[PDB]
Amino acid sequence: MLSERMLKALNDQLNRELYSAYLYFAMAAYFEDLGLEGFANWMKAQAEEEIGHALRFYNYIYDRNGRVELDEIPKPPKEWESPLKAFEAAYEHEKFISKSIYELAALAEEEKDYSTRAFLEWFINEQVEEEASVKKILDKLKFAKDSPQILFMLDKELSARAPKLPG
Amino acid sequence: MLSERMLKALNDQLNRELYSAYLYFAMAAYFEDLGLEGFANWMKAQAEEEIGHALRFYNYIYDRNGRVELDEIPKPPKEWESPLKAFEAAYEHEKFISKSIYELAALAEEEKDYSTRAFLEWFINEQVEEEASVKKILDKLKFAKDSPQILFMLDKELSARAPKLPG
Amino acid sequence: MLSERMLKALNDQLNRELYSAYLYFAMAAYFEDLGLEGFANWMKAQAEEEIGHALRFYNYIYDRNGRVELDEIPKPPKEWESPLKAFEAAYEHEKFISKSIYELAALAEEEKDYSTRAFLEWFINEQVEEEASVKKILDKLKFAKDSPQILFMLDKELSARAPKLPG
Amino acid sequence: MLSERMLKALNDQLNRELYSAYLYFAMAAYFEDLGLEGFANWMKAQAEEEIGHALRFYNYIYDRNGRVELDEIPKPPKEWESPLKAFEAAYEHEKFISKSIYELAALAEEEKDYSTRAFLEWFINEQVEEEASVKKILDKLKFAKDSPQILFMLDKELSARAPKLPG
Amino acid sequence: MLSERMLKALNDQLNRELYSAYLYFAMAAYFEDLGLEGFANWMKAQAEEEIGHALRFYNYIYDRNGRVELDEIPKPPKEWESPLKAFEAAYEHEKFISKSIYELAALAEEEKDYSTRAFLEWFINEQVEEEASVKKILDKLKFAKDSPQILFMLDKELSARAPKLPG
Amino acid sequence: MLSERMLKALNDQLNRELYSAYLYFAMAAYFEDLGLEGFANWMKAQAEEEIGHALRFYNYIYDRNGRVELDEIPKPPKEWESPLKAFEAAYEHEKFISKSIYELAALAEEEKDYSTRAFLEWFINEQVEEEASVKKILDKLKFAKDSPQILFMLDKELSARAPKLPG
Ligand SMILES: [Fe+3]
Ligand SMILES: [Fe+3]
Ligand SMILES: [Fe+3]
Ligand SMILES: [Fe+3]
Ligand SMILES: [Fe+3]
Ligand SMILES: [Fe+3]
Ligand SMILES: [Zn+2]
Ligand SMILES: [Zn+2]
Ligand SMILES: [Zn+2]
Ligand SMILES: [Zn+2]
Ligand SMILES: [Zn+2]
Ligand SMILES: [Zn+2]
Ligand SMILES: [Zn+2]
Ligand SMILES: [Zn+2]
Ligand SMILES: [Zn+2]
Ligand SMILES: [Zn+2]
Ligand SMILES: [Zn+2]
Ligand SMILES: [Zn+2]
Repeated sequence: MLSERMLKALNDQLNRELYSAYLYFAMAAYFEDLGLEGFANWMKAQAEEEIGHALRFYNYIYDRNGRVELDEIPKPPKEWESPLKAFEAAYEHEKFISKSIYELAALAEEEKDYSTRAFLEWFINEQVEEEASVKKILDKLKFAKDSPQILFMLDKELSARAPKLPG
Repeated sequence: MLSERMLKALNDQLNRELYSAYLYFAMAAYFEDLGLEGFANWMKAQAEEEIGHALRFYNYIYDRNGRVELDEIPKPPKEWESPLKAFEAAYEHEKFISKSIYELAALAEEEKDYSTRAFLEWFINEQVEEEASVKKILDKLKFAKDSPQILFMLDKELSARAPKLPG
Repeated sequence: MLSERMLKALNDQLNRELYSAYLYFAMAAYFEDLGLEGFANWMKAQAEEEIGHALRFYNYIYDRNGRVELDEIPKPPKEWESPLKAFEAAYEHEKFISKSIYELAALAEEEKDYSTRAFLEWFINEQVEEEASVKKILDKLKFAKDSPQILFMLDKELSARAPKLPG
Repeated sequence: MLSERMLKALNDQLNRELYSAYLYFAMAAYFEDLGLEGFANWMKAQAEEEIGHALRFYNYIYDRNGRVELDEIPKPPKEWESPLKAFEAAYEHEKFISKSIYELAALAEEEKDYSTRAFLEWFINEQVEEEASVKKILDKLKFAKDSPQILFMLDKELSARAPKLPG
Repeated sequence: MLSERMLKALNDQLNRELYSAYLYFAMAAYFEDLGLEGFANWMKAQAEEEIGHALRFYNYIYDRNGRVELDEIPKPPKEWESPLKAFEAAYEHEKFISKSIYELAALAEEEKDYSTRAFLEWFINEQVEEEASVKKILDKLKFAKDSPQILFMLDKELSARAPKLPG
Repeated sequence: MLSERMLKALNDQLNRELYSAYLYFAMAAYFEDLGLEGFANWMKAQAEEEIGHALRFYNYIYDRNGRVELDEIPKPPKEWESPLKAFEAAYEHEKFISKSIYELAALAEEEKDYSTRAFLEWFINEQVEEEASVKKILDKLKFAKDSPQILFMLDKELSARAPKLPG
């Protein structure tokens, strides 16, 4: 009841979700280097979120009697020219995630796989939130061009989102 | 501060920690496919603990004015002949991770880098617990040779260890 | 990420929701004039619900990086031959809102805009409830054809539903 | 609002759902005879759930202004070869139900009936869970093969899911 | 310990009880269609109660080390000429179950099966209540011949009895 | 108790207040697009306040045995040159609502309509407040001519005022 193609598509997205976690952990390291602790914790918190998304693929796969197969998680970028560029890369990446979700949806429909299509709805909706939440901070960063002081207030704002795990 | 050498080593161990998380996750998938849910959650909680180890390194690197750099995380193995052998693999893996920390401690000593050596004390003590805790379940698995009854009983026992993340 | 046609379809529906609100408000004034406070309050409530529905479109548009544009809200009918007929109007209107949601859904499907189709799923479900609730009352007003004592009893039953805004 | 065909199909499913209630009640009786109270209760609980599923259909039909019509509910099988074969037949049954939901979902997509399709989503997702929890127990049963000890421990484990009605 | 004939006659009644539920379920549909939610909900609660009667037999059968066997459940009528007539049908049905119970108690007496006669005492008392409670609504319904207003008010009263299951 | 003149004047102001709501809603959209979420929520809060003003007129018309008649609501402006320009437009709207109210005061005194004039005393006092609260912010925006720093700190202050209804 998972086709061979579907299963592979699902394990691929699971791998994509794990890669996103690593990308954000990477940006976390990057902002930590800048001394933007607030940004760093925001990004660690976003990594954990992505781990969560992978678990959803992981559970659905097992629920349909599939087998999960873990793949390498690529080396994420080390650096960005700026917090702005880093968020632009996050936004570009979220768009990439979405695109792959639509393709999975398109695949489920093409296979008349109602179950998988339906499981994907959650992701279609989540990605809307994901894209908006990155874009919002991205635009705020545009708005703070030659302004250290704003970057600092944004940092302080963003420190409100802390990773759950270190506890 | 940190020599260039010391920092490559810390970074490299950091990625070993991340690799273990991933290894344990793979073991989790393996047990899950076997319908051993208790084993699977124990492995996921282990996975999480490894992320915590990574983060200790991450934090120490930054305290010392260093820069985390994150490498690819190689595809773990997908499969094992048996619950027992999975745990034999885990026990070997912790043994290896303990050899890594010895190596790193020795490097610290050679460099007269007291701080890193001090930092590593925590891991020398942690690894004693890690190895011991893996050994306990391994022996129980040896004890359960050809007795599904006991395997079932062990699955339940280990279901008392849960990943904090899902909620 | 919203097509120019879609943003238009969405802004239009938003507007349609505000006009629903205004119509129900007109119906409140009608009942208020008949001294049927229970009906009048019920409509003030529905009016608020509809504003809510509009706000949902507004939020979604901004989330997908869109721009809401507000249009004129047309003058609603002042008067109805009777309670029953007013509810006959309200029902038909709900059916018109329903068909315009279905056309948006179909548009989203034509365009392969999965986000927008997933968002419309909420309104598809909502309208099922909306029609069923106007129909239930419509039907009791049929059953009270020339029997004021029942009209009086319904009015009291519907005062159960309060508009939230006055306090 | 409901095509004559859609209604026939919805009522058809409603009846499938009661038959499921009844089939699980047959199995409950079967397990009670074997002296397996845990299994038996699990099934009574499942029977209740299926009645819940029929009510989901009843309510949707009335929201949509159609008319429920009840049919005869066939005699279920009295007996199975073993706990395992009984759970295999439940698994096959759940598969047959899932296929009924899909065919219905298809019918709705063909009729451009967006309200009925949206209604059915709940069941699409529900069936995933349904098939999954039968499977999980069906494997627990395969893994018992020649072991009263384990079937006993399973019976106890399942006794934790109790039917509500008795209260 | 139960005679073949007794065992059939108990299982026979089990099936008669389940049919009751099924019949009350039809009436609930019937009322529901008419717009009378109170009467509908009353009938579902009644249906729910009849399932409890089936169960009492079921448990008694296994208590006596017998084996329940479930038979087809006939299609109930779809419609009645009026709520009163539906109530007349329910009254006539409860009168039917009672006789069934008297006949059952008689056979137990003839066969000198004290235990089953003892078990049936509960039903003899229950039917008095069953029959009385239906008659009472039946009469209130006679009292309301050509009066909608009372059908309304009655409906409201009945609504106070709610089926447990949906919760 | 109301002159055909008064009834018209009041219905007119009713309609003016409703257009006010819409004007501020439009402005909320303008700010939302700027990514100024505080400003946008403040404008929604102001929007709901205007609907309140609307209701006040409504209730009063009905207390004097009048009949409310709703008019079309004109399309408001889509945009402004700047946050400052938008508040200059807002202020200048409040002055126009003020003048409108003063004219009703005069109209009601012109025909010795004591009740309506005393009713209006609430609005004369409310408008003093409305204008001061818009002026306060308008000035604050002047004082921050070219200063994203300050425009950002302001946005944060105004976020403390939230629309009530979402809920
Ligand atoms: Fe998210
Ligand atoms: Fe440990
Ligand atoms: Fe609603
Ligand atoms: Fe379920
Ligand atoms: Fe009773
Ligand atoms: Fe004010
Ligand atoms: Zn994700
Ligand atoms: Zn994401
Ligand atoms: Zn470790
Ligand atoms: Zn370890
Ligand atoms: Zn609406
Ligand atoms: Zn509506
Ligand atoms: Zn079902
Ligand atoms: Zn089911
Ligand atoms: Zn009974
Ligand atoms: Zn009865
Ligand atoms: Zn005002
Ligand atoms: Zn104002």
